[PDB]
Amino acid sequence: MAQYDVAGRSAIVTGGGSGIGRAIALTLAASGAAVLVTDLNEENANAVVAEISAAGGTARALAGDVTDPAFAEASVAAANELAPLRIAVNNAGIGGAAAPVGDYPLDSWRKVIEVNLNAVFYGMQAQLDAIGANGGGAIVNMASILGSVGFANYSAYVTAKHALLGLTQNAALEYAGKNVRVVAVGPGFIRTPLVASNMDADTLAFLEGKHALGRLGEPEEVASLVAFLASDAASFITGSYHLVDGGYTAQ
Amino acid sequence: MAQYDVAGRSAIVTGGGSGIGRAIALTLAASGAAVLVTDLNEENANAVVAEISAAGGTARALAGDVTDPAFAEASVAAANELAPLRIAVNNAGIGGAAAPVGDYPLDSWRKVIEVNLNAVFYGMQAQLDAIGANGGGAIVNMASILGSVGFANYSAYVTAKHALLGLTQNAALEYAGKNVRVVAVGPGFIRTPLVASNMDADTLAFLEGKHALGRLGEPEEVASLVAFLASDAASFITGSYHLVDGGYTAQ
Amino acid sequence: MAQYDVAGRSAIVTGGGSGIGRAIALTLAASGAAVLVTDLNEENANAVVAEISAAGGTARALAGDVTDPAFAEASVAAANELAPLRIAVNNAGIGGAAAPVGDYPLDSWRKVIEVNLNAVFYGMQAQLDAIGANGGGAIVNMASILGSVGFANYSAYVTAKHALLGLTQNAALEYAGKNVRVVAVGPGFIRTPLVASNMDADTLAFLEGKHALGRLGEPEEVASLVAFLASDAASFITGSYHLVDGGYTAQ
Amino acid sequence: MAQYDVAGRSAIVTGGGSGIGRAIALTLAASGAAVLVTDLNEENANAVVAEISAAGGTARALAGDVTDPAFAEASVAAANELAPLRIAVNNAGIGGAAAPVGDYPLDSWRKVIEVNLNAVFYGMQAQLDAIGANGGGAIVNMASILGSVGFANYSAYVTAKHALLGLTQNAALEYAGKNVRVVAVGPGFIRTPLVASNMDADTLAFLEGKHALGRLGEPEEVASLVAFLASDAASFITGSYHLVDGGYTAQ
Ligand SMILES: [Mg+2]
Ligand SMILES: [Mg+2]
Ligand SMILES: [Mg+2]
Ligand SMILES: [Mg+2]
Ligand SMILES: [Mg+2]
Ligand SMILES: [Mg+2]
Ligand SMILES: [Mg+2]
Ligand SMILES: [Mg+2]
Ligand SMILES: [Mg+2]
Ligand SMILES: [Mg+2]
Repeated sequence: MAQYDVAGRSAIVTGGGSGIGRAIALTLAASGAAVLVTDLNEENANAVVAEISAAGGTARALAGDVTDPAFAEASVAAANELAPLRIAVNNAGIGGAAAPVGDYPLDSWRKVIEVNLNAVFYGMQAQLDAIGANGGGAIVNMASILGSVGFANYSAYVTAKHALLGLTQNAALEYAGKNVRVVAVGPGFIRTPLVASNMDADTLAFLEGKHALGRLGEPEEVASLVAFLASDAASFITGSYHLVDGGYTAQ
Repeated sequence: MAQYDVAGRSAIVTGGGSGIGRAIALTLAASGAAVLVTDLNEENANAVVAEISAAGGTARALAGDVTDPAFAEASVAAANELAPLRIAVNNAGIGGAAAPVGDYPLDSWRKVIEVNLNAVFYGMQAQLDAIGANGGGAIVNMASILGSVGFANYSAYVTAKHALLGLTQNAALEYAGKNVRVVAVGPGFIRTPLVASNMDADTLAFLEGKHALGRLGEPEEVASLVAFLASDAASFITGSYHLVDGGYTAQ
Repeated sequence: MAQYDVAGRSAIVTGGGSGIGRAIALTLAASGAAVLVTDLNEENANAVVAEISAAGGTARALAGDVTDPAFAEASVAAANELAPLRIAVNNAGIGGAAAPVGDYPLDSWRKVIEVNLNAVFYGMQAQLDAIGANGGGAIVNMASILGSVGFANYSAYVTAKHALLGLTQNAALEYAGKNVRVVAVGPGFIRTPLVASNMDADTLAFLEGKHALGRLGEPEEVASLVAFLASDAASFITGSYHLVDGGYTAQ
Repeated sequence: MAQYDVAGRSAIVTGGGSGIGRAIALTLAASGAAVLVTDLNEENANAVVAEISAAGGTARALAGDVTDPAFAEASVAAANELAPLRIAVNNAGIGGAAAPVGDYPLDSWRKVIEVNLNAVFYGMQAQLDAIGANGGGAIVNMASILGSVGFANYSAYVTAKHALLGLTQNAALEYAGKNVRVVAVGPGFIRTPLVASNMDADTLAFLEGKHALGRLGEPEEVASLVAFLASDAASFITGSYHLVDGGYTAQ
């Protein structure tokens, strides 16, 4: 029955070709937003767009690299051709190398910062004024539970996700006058294709034990919160961080 | 267009006869939940129930005092007669006397703790097992931005609202195994009947200036978040505190 | 070598007859504060005062019950007879019954709220103006890591400790103009006499595993932070919550 | 009277030639740590070292650029020649351009991230194992109140300071086994040489009004907390963020 007040506008979803991004794109499009699915992986972005269109929705794909500042602008222009851009979801991300801080490779550190932080910033530089010019709207940045707590051996990821909370607060303060809301979502561990394809059973049980609900989350359980926060029903929600974590951070 | 996945169940809304509670009740009932509106003020609870019924929804009123532990049980029993209780919103609250900590009257301190904290606890003692017995669901506790920051001269209120975050975390951890989610919502300052009836213009401008959006929130902007968190779409959200504050706490 | 800038004044330490309170009292007195040790247990308060005096320090005991608002005033008067009261540490507390929220006995809930929250408030009502009248100073409220996260079956304790963060924020805002700083300390699990006397080995290993340092904290490791925050070196620290938790809340 | 348990070891203080860094260096050296003052400005680093030596302390200067990963290693080697490195304070930082997110120059964004975040990481890569090899110790990262709240037009700074909280949490979790504590300090606005030399009176009054104490902080009020957290008295404090903000974040 869930329906989101997101129609009459376009939405960018970065990393939209799989997992959480796919779920976000499907959920927004099923409630009437015209979705621009961007992803580095063209096959995946095209597949999600085909699912949306087959279900009666409106979407277009644009394959490219969010670490190129020009791609952020190309994404905004493409979305505006569908309908006025009023939602952007900065979701693309990478996990990085597993290594303690002292041993973390410099190129992996810089790569994780570049994708998980700087590409969000590049996206927002294109998105903020564009959404303001369309009467306001919402930017949802995909942080993590690791935007507020740590997790050994993934310091670059944790650091970048913490950084996003501040970028979110600042843009919220600066663009409130144009009615551009900016929020961050913090998922716990989610069962996506990487998890069910590569995670060993001992690892899974260990992670499940850290969530009070005793399971990993599902992509659709993140997408619902994103779609809500992107919608007109969330019109007084800005600057804030919203956990969807099964109780992970409550202990 | 917003619709919440809350049908096929009953919902208790305490303090449901006016303001935020009224909006919560209307929003839940418009998406199909059978709502038990409780309030100390019988006229107000009956009026909201009449609005719900006139709009095609299902509701019943129960007037009484949430500081009586027996009223929490009477509320659960009455809701279960409508449909299985799977949502409870502990929203009733009072502001207390305006006085600094050192001068706060003992009877006003105790009264604010009793209504804003202990009555939530009494409600949860009835609600948690009852919702567990109906296959799980959600309890939404109405904290405030004053559950995480202070506000001079309202220490009893601030203290009680901070307390609710811990009660929420603990019940979330303890009842996750029964799939009873427990969350807290933190509204900024909201334009309800008390605000538009008694607040002077200088006070209003001062409070508006503390929210990045430059206005107070509206009751429906709180109710939407509550209804979302109470719904099946929020199935991985538990233990957490969710601000609807116009940017108040982002600076 | 640690020395705290706390001389030329008196300090109240509630619950000062054992464990963390004892360590706080000893540390403050060793740096020259005149300490009023209060405790419900007269034997214990007298023993700590004797230790202080034997080590060359200045202290007096007052046995009584912090849940009596008059005892807060008697404590302030007794401290002022030693030297001007400029430090108060509200440390007395109880753990409560172990039971989930839904089963928590009403009398145990109310008792934990009364000691761990309301007695802190009663203390502050006496302390705030008195410290202001002596040129300012500091109140240190003893919260816990359970002021910011939960712990199953101890909801009354968690709730009261969360409440203290708000009471601390509010008094800090209200009494900053009189230069009365108010802060909260959040210890992780600490090895006190209750822990080494009654905690089973399996429980201990479980708790140790939740702290990154792999051990419980020691009372002197809490007392040092309290003494620092109570001192003139902490003159710009007010309103804030300071963890001494071995990394417990960083994951 | 304040004395810190920091002798018998060396300490790196980056950005140690002025302001907060100068105060940190002076305070650590006055309690017996052998301090390596690093700064991009050689004149300033030499001046602080001369002050330390004239007061009877032990210090050496090393001028260079913390954004060069090799300088982090040169700093560790130089400190170890004085005494075993067991304290590192990553304090160097820049404010960045004043501009909203959408207009922030790419080169200024990258520069602020490089100094305020990545150079802290480069420092920690040298410091963590070195301190572990000397029996453990402490790294204090200089965040801000802007590690937890925003401030319009300084998004790069806010973002980098938020990032530091996560880097701090992660290193704390990963190096706890070697007894290397890692913490973050969050000063409010502080009256340093930049403030008293360039800040206009209207700006000052505006900032003072945001702190409950009604004034900006002094460098020595930050240095005391840093020195405490760097000391053996802080042996159970790791992973955590400690505000010295005059009440700024308590509202
Ligand atoms: Mg294409
Ligand atoms: Mg190694
Ligand atoms: Mg945790
Ligand atoms: Mg009736
Ligand atoms: Mg008065
Ligand atoms: Mg604030
Ligand atoms: Mg006696
Ligand atoms: Mg039972
Ligand atoms: Mg030189
Ligand atoms: Mg412009």
